[PDB]
Amino acid sequence: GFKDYGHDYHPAPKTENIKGLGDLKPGIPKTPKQNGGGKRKRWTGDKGRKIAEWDSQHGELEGYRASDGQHLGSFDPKTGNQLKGPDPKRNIKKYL
Amino acid sequence: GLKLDLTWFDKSTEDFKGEEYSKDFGDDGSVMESLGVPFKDNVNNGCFDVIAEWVPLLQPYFNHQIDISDNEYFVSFDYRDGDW
Ligand SMILES: [Ca+2]
Ligand SMILES: [Ca+2]
Ligand SMILES: [Ca+2]
Ligand SMILES: [Cl-]
Repeated sequence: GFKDYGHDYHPAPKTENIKGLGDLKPGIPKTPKQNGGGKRKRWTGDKGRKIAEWDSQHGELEGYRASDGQHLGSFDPKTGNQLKGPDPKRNIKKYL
Repeated sequence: GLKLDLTWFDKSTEDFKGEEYSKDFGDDGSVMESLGVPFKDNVNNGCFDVIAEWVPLLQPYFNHQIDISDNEYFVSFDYRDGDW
């Protein structure tokens, strides 16, 4: 019963409160989930050269390079700190 | 409690045009119920394409006049505890 579902995953920051990553703007969400119909909340920054997406299991922003989709690692929306480094296996090229 | 996070983008360019949250619905999940979106794995987890048959079911909760002819609209179902 509901509101247990609420606590299932980490709620996403509001666009205004994403600190220390530059000015941000929502971008059309394209990255699909497997167990859902949800596409991942997406923001862009640095004039659209950087992409952040919400990882609601981990509670962290995953960052990427728009030109080729490269993973930049993960970031903490409250402070903008890098929490994990770039993982060269990972990218979003197929969902740009 | 529960807020619908509505977001929309220009059809031609894909540029961001606007974001608006609904008022809080507390623990009443029946708005989701009426869109046929199961609670499971969908609360706090992804945006959903706002299709034509969803417009009349959402328009009440928003100031923005939703024009699916002009823009791509997405809703996501966000949950935090209390007034947020
Ligand atoms: Ca996405
Ligand atoms: Ca992760
Ligand atoms: Ca028109
Ligand atoms: Cl409001």
